Amino acid sequence: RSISLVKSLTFEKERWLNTTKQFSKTSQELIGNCIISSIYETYFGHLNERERGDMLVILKRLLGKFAVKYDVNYRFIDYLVTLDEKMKWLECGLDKNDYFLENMSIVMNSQDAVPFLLDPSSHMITVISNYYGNKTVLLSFLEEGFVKRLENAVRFGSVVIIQDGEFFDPIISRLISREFNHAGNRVTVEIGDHEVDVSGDFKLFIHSCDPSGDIPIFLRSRVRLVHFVTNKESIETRIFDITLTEENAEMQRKREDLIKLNTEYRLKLKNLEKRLLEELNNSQGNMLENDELMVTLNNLKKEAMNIEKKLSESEEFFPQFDNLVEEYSIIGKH
Amino acid sequence: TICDPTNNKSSAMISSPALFNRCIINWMGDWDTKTMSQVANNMVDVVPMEFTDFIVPEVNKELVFTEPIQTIRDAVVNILIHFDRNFYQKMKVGVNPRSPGYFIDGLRALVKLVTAKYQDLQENQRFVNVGLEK
Amino acid sequence: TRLVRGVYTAINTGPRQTLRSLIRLWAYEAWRIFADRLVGVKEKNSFEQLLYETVDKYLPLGNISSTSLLFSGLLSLDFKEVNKTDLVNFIEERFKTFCDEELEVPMVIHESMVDHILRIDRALKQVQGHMMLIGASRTGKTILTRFVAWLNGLKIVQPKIHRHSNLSDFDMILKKAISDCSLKESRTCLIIDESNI
Amino acid sequence: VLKWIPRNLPSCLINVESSVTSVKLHPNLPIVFVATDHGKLYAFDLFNYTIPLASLQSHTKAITSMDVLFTNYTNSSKKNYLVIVTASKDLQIHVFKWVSEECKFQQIRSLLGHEHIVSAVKIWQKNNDVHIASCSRDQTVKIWDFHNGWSLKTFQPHSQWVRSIDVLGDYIISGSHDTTLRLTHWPSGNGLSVGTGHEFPIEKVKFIHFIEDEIRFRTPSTDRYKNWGMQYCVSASRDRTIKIWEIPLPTLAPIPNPTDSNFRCVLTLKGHLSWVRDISIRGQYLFSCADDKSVRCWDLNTGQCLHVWEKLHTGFVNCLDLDVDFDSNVTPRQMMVTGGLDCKSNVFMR
Amino acid sequence: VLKWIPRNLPSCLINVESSVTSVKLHPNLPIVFVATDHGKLYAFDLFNYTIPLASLQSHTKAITSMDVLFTNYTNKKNYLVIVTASKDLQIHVFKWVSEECKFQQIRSLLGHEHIVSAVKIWQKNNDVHIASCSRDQTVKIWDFHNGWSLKTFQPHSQWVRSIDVLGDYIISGSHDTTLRLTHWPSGNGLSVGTGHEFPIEKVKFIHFIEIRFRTPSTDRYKNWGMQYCVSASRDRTIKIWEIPLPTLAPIPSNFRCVLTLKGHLSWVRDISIRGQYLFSCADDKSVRCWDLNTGQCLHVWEKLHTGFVNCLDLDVDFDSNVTPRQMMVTGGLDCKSNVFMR
Ligand SMILES: Nc1ncnc2c1ncn2[C@@H]1O[C@H](COP(=O)(O)OP(=O)(O)O)[C@@H](O)[C@H]1O
Repeated sequence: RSISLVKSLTFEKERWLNTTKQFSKTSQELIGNCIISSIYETYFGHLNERERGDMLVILKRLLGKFAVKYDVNYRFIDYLVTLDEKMKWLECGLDKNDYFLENMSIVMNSQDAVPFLLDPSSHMITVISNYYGNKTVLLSFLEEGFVKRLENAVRFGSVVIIQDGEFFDPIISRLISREFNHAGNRVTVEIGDHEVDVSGDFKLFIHSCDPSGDIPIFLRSRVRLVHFVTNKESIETRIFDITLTEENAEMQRKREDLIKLNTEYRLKLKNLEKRLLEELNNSQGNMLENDELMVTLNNLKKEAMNIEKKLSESEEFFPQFDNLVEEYSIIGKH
Repeated sequence: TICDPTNNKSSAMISSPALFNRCIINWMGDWDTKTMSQVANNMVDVVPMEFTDFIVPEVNKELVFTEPIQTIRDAVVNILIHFDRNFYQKMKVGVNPRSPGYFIDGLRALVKLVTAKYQDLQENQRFVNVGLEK
Repeated sequence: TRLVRGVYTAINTGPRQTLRSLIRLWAYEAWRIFADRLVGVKEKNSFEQLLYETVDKYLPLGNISSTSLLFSGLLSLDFKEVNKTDLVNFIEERFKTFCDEELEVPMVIHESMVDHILRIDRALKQVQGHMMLIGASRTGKTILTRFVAWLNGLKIVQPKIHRHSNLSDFDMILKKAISDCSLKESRTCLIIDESNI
Repeated sequence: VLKWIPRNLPSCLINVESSVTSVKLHPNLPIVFVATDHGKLYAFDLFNYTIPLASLQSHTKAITSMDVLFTNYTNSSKKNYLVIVTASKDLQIHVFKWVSEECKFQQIRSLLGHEHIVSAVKIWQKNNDVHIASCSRDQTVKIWDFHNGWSLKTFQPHSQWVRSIDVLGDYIISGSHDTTLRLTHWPSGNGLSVGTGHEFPIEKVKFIHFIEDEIRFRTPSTDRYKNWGMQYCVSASRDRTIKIWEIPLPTLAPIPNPTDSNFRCVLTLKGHLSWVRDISIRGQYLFSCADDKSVRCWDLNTGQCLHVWEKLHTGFVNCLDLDVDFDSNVTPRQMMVTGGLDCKSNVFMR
Repeated sequence: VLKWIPRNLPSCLINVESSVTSVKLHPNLPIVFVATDHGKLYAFDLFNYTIPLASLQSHTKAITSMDVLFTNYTNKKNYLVIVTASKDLQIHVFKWVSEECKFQQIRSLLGHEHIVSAVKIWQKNNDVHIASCSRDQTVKIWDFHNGWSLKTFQPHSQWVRSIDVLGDYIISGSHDTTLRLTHWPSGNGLSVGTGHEFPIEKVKFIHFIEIRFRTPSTDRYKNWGMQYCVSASRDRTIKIWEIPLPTLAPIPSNFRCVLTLKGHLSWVRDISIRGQYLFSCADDKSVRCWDLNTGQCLHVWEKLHTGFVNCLDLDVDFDSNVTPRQMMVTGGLDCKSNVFMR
């Protein structure tokens, strides 16, 4: 029993040994990666791709001058975004573009500042509504009855999106600044003409679909402005998807199914590896002494082999779709 | 309280003699590099940054907004001030007052992120050690 | 004229004076009267050089830079110079009390804030004292003003100007503040932001 | 005995883990009780103070005030015990027994009913009746029965919230976040008089109790005031000032006097450089402290400083306690305790 | 106050997750810090000792030692510094914030190439230093404020298991049977000694206080500041040594054993001196108390731990900034810390 399990776990031994040897490099590069990520969230919300590239060049130069190491292969998405976030966001209707994904992570990790979303297509209204599913309120600065409905949303804790953000009403200023009275065991906010209990589950978004609008200084300086606009690759992806669904729908379905199933397989295998290390960690004794642990790790290895086998077998068909994609790059470019 | 002294209404508020000859004009302006340095020194004081080797960079005095660089924190503060300055310079915001909002928000975010990721680093390494030992 | 009156108050409500302290007070009030309106750093440097030259010409003292002259009535009974460290500690404690009682704002205290709080206090201790704060957003104008008004026991009035409102509401707000200042003897600090015009 | 003034130096320095919110001397034993800002209550021996006798985490937020009473219920023939009452920012008051044979804090019960932080709590006893009164940031003053553990009386003496109360017989005198004192008859809950004259919120208010001896402000001036039981009171505020007030006399529940509804400030004390945080009268002397790292000993006969403890603490001085010289059941010991911001308390003895 | 011996039973028992490798008593508050073999550091309140005040995962391997100093700045607020050295080749320096019951990391000291076996922290004027030694046979000195090394020296051919600091001197006890006195700010070795049969587990200066071995016998030693030290090893024996006087860096001269204490059945794991009494513990599951004047065992705590006692803590009696509280702490393999109060 013991020899068989350790022989099976030799793979994890090798991976673990490599990880602990890379620990030194991993710790050296942590501060630089954190600096890059914090700057990227703080400054790049309202920049295009080229501007982000330029600013990352400047920041890497500053990191070099002041002797702070960083991952030369740093990527914002890979560093901060995990599989669960990617899958849920795409399932809610998010575009597959890297630019939209980066902006999505930025707006979802705005824990302290009210996010202000510029989306000319009002796609993010749909995405956010699908994400929260229900208990989502759509108000507008441009309609009557705004104050009362916002008061109720505050009191009960619904997720509010206020449309037409260019018509910002300072009557809700205390929400933007988050200047609350911590009244003993309660937290309240002064809005309109009186004090309203903040449930604590209340979340606020401001949305505008009018680019180059007018955001006053008070709101502009206190919100995390994120632009959700299309680019080359989004247009080309949509054009190809239309081309493929019109020309050959069966390959469309097979491609989508393969992609979804492989991503789920990857997530399952990752979580299984995590469980293996946690189970071996909390042994309460030697592995031989704990026979239940031995059985558990054997079963986990069996599951891992099955998952990896399924992914490896399914992947063999995806180059067919690669060639099918290359067939229509002409339409994409033009 | 005036934020943009070049706006039409704010310019009227400043040049109107009814207000000019009675009020004390206090030019708050914006934060200079020394104020930014002090705020940063307060903010990153609680971040566990000193967990790696650090070699003091060789930089000119005009590139240092702090005391001479000895620690990683000094380098981080200088990097952040320089990046904010370069952001405003390259974004070309004219002669508008340099709002410190970006600097403040980035500092808070950096504190939170470094805390979380350092915790993850230590826990992962501990689990790996235990597995190999077992 | 303002400078004259400034000097008077410092002598009238201050401790026993020496010639050194007298000249330092004169320089402090010169900073408050003439230099607070200057914008660029070069102009401030030129003003400091001008103070040194003027003193040497007429009043032949230590360092009299803008941040070397911290006259305050917050830490003592008379109006006198104070130690930077003591004032920082006092401001931090009083600001924690202010957060507990009025509004929690997690802002960092630094030297520029100490200079600005002292000059704002000076302004709000004058008869018919009025001040206009010009600077970037989120630099601490409104909250610092509120904190000073709280220290001096003034009622803080912020007109609730919002969309779908007009001069009738603004007139009503001003009328209420005026009536309370007169008939109720309510010491009032009325904060008017440019966005409320 | 009552002529005693503390020495210029503490008899002992007692260290705690954070800011001291209040202190009280044990009325009979050489024990001091200290409540801090993290919800913790401590008991220290004054001869072996290097290790606490006991501690208890009772609340979860800062303790805002503590009062203590040693019961005197002779008729029942029951075991009399020290009751320690604390109130916190958790909108609660906790009532404990001091078990001297074990040196522990034994919780007796808890009192609920406030909507905000409690700013003061007081406990007093009649022949066989013990009451607990409190005032809080919800603007109400509430009196509970100690034994029964539920509210007896409620009233709202101020439009702003109440910061300090003191109780003498069947009256409560309350200072508030407003600048006005109010005197109310607590059994019926009818306000009687108000005292204006302060510029900033009130930190403390206390009755001035008569002494059987002569003292300027501790003796009645007429037969009416003598029979009433009160002539003066003292308050201190954030305007760096302590005022001695002459109490108006209602028509004797008492009837508000249409022409004598105002307090008369008879003496003003100045000399502190900051907010006055505590006051206490012993003999002819008024002892007080401020947010200026200092304590002062005032001569009540002339209204002057007699002695000053400068830089007694490295931070603000938060609390003083002396014994009661107007109660036959309390020995006026040569003891003083001061506690303050610097995570320290100083005990002056002999 | 000093003439105090703990009772037979502890006032408080504290259980932790695994074996206790080091324990230190908070110099001014009733708080005990416990560093275990899994890289974790706990802070317990002695009156609320079931759930720890704080629980920190600081290292990834076992903690081998730690030391504590409460700062005394002459200008700048004072606070408690905790120095923790582990098998990860790292020394982490933390600030204890009593206001939040948390370990706020100040920094880390790197540079040793093997397991760090001991640390010491002391202060001069407003300067704070950290000395340490490790299995790489090197003894290193860091400046607290700067965060990098100050001095380096090697006193032994075998690696140093423990050190102690007095004035500007260090006695280092080797993995060999020998012990060596070196001058701290130069690295100049001053004296050597042997007498043990097995590696030294502990060594420390004996400080003069107002006792047989705690006063200078000559004005030369009074001027020097030290005359005696104590050490113990795996030969089950505790040895009290006279320190020879150099040509007063000082120029070199052997340690002379002046009194031998015996009685343990196993390896000596801790030395601690309080006034007239020497407290120690061994790998025989016992703690014991000898008289420092006569060299006899006065009291024995048998079966205090079901495993081997790893460490003791008693207050300093040779510092004006330390209150000699009647409180002693013991900690050992069996996941237990026994605290004796009054
Ligand atoms: N010294 C400071 N430290 C941290 N944050 C600051 C500081 N000064 C200003 N801020 C930020 O600016 C805001 C407070 O300034 P405020 O008085 O609101 O400026 P204004 O109202 O004039 O825009 C808060 O959002 C705060 O985080």
